[PDB]
Amino acid sequence: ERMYDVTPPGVVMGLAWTAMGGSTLFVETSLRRPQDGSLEVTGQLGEVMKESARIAYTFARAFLMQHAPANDYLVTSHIHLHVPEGATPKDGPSAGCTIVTALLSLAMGRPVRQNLAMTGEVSLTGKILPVGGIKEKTIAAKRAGVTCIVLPAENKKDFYDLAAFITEGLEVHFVEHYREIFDIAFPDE
Repeated sequence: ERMYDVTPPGVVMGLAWTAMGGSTLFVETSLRRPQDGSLEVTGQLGEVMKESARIAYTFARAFLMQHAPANDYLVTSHIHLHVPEGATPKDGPSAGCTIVTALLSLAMGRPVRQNLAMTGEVSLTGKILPVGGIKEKTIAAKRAGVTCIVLPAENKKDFYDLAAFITEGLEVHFVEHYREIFDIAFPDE
């Protein structure tokens, strides 16, 4: 199956691939000090992925300054973000939306929708950009029991290049901006 059967606040399921195939990953976040905040990052992340964490971090604060200006959690807290397993090298920008979601989930004290997974690059203003490995990611999500998958709008052709027996029985959302992801990940906000 997968590392988390049920995700608590601050944990979001993302997807990855290599030449060997696709996999699921979980972005984890946590306070490292009790309540000018900071973000510490671990998980053998490559340079491009570390930058995406910085972009996601800035965007998550801006997004929270709007959706809930009274919530200074991300602006003041000292947070640690991790992507297990600890020894596996990871890179690329396709977990940006995953990281935004983990940070907002932690700052609101609200888990995301269960059996949900996502992949997509996020820009500084929250645009969702296309990524690679749609086939492998989709197959790995299915195998892990994911019932709701979130993909960049520009990966739509990639998704429907797949045979119907792969994609049927999958609730899929194609998104252009992170706000759409927020409404799917957090339906009761």
